[PDB]
Amino acid sequence: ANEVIKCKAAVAWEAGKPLSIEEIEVAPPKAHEVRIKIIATAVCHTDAYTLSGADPEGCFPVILGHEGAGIVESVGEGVTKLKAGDTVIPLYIPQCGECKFCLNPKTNLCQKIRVTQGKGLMPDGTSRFTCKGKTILHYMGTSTFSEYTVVADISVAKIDPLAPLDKVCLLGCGISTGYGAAVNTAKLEPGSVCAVFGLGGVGLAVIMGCKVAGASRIIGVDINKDKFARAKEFGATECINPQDFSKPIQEVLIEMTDGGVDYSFECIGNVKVMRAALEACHKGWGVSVVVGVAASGEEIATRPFQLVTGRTWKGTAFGGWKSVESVPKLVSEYMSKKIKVDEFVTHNLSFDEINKAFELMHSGKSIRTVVKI
Amino acid sequence: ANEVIKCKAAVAWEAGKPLSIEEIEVAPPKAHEVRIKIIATAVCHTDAYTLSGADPEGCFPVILGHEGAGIVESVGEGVTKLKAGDTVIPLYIPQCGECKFCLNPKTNLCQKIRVTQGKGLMPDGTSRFTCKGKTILHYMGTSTFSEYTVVADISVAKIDPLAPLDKVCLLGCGISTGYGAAVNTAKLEPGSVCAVFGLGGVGLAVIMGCKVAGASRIIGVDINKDKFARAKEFGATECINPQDFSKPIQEVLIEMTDGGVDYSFECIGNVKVMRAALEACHKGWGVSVVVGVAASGEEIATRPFQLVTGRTWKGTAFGGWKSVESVPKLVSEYMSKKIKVDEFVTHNLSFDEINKAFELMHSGKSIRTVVKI
Ligand SMILES: Nc1ncnc2c1ncn2[C@@H]1O[C@H](COP(=O)(O)OP(=O)(O)OC[C@H]2O[C@@H](O)[C@H](O)[C@@H]2O)[C@@H](O)[C@H]1O
Ligand SMILES: Nc1ncnc2c1ncn2[C@@H]1O[C@H](COP(=O)(O)OP(=O)(O)OC[C@H]2O[C@@H](O)[C@H](O)[C@@H]2O)[C@@H](O)[C@H]1O
Ligand SMILES: [K+]
Ligand SMILES: [K+]
Ligand SMILES: [Zn+2]
Ligand SMILES: [Zn+2]
Ligand SMILES: [Zn+2]
Ligand SMILES: [Zn+2]
Repeated sequence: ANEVIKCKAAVAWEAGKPLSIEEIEVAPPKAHEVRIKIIATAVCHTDAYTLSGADPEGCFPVILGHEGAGIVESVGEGVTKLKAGDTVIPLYIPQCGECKFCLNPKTNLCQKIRVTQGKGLMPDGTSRFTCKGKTILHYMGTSTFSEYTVVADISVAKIDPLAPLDKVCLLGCGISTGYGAAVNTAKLEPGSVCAVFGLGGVGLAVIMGCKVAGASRIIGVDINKDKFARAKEFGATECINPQDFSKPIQEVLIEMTDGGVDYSFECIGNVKVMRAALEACHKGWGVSVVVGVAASGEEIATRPFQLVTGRTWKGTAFGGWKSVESVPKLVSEYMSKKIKVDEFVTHNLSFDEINKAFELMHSGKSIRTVVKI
Repeated sequence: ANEVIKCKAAVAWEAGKPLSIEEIEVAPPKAHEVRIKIIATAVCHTDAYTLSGADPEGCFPVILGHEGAGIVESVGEGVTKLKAGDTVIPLYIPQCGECKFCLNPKTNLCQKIRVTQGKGLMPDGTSRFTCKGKTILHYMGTSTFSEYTVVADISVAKIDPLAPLDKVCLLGCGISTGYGAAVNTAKLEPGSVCAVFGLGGVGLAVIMGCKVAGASRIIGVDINKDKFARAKEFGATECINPQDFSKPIQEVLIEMTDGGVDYSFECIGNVKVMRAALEACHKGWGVSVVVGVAASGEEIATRPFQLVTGRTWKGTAFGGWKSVESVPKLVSEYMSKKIKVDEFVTHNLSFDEINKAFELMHSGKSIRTVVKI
């Protein structure tokens, strides 16, 4: 039978402190739950933002991490589509396939377990993690910063058994989000002129998507010129630094493109840049997609004239991919060389030095750091 | 040859004052211009906005009016598609069919004569109107508040010769804008759940379009309950007054539709209602279209979370209709009973009583007042 597992995990006891490598207990999977052995995980801005304690609904203690890949260790009662040994990727955006959202082709925002997940609990209202006599909360329904995690059975994508887990764990968030922003949300046409604000993993993934879509011109924008080289390798036709111009960035872009871009993507989470991205779009048909997540309370603004004269403001979550059915296909596209994943890995670390992954992010010297469990 | 015409026109000598019926002179049409005998014209909120003096672009003296219908009196050199006697509708949104906007299927914002039109001048940089020795400016390239006006040849739609001009003049702006917002900008699908903010002529046209598109639910919203009766006649399934609730209107709509509407349309020009219209949209796939024109300087705002979680913000100008080719089609749809026009006329006045149309508009007692020249 499925026994409690004693393993290692990176616990965040409180905000503003480095993660603590602890020995924890992981309970067996209950009905419709899946226990996964995490093989590799990466760190994302979102993990750091929750860890900083600036996130309103961020609670502690908690096991963070939402970019991972592993193998099913055991399944709970009623689970038949998955079994021990299956190669998988945990999903923070699930796909029950039955709610009004899953049934609507225009969205991927399954709401089946959103409430419990937001509270760091499994669908039944409890947590499977414990450490030193204390209950530890789940995070984004994945909690990949542990040798073993338990997730709702609708939060699992079964992928190619041959996929390199130390690479595809990145499809758990960043790459998929940016790529999907281009092909699912924007659905840009061949020849499109694009502008991408923010050249981190998300922005690079957007560029990658724009290239797959056949974009003619792809202008990368970042205040950190060190990000330009890789952006060009991904397909950016040119890059510009807002700091190099006295005029607002939207004015610069409008001048460069004789009117503005056909599509702009904000991959930073800065409301001021979001406005610039919208205003940088061409009159009549320009479309701007918000991909970055802004701090709570902050709002975007512009003059309605911008919309009346043809521009559209959109946003995306996990690139609009219906998770369970898309992630496996994304893995296959990587396996077949249609999209890149390896090029996103700039650093590799062992589980014990996971905190170094956070240092690297604050330093601005990394795209994605893969942590080997 | 074509001589100078001495006729009457409603001149706006200065901001904040009523219009004055004056004896003016209308010069003959120059190359690529068309002189039109106006038979009927209506008054629109935009005309009042400019007359008030609040319009940063408003210049005086000027002959306002952009909702009209008439007969071609004469044409200038180089004009062959039009001739004396043709039944027409002046267009504030022209269609040269050659600029980058006209060539793009995604917009109707022809820019060929925008500069001169914004200055109240014909394409050659001069005005065809004079009164008591003074130059009188054109307005929105149409100046329909005159027995005779001169417009650019690309600002003319030739229509069905049997069309009643005292009715189709309304297709010059209001009806076309609202109808188009639904079928062109929103492109709502059959069964869609919609909300229309503002039940004036524009909102009624939106409702009309939603019904043609096969919406399952059309919720009209207006603080003036006297507008509900006609809204229901146009197809509204129910009407609500924001004043009858203590919660923000978006919360009311969300609760009424189990999540929000599929499509919302703001037909008021109120930035606060614009935000509410967006937020009243369903998570994941809701789309809000701004149709009303907000006062200069004001801006719309919301939390980017609204977009990231699936909502889309759009806007429209003259319903997205490429003017020259669309208006004749709209007249034909009216003649065949596909769309309504007569139902928008609530009042009729003589030219000398034109100022009463403005009074009726501000009193909130009318939808559209048709002025017989
Ligand atoms: N004002 C700015 N203008 C242009 N670029 C900027 C600006 N401010 C920051 N940037 C650049 O934005 C980039 C952000 O990339 P990352 O921090 O590495 O984050 P990433 O993983 O790519 O995701 C970014 C955003 O998208 C969301 O999906 C994610 O949660 C975060 O909100 C960095 O290169 C940063 O220099
Ligand atoms: N806060 C509000 N909430 C709901 N309805 C409102 C509100 N404020 C005003 N209204 C209603 O909005 C309606 C506006 O209709 P009209 O004044 O008759 O204007 P209309 O011709 O329909 O055009 C409206 C708008 O569209 C624009 O493009 C046009 O220039 C104007 O900005 C009126 O019925 C008014 O009662
Ligand atoms: K598109
Ligand atoms: K649509
Ligand atoms: Zn679902
Ligand atoms: Zn993430
Ligand atoms: Zn044109
Ligand atoms: Zn108008």
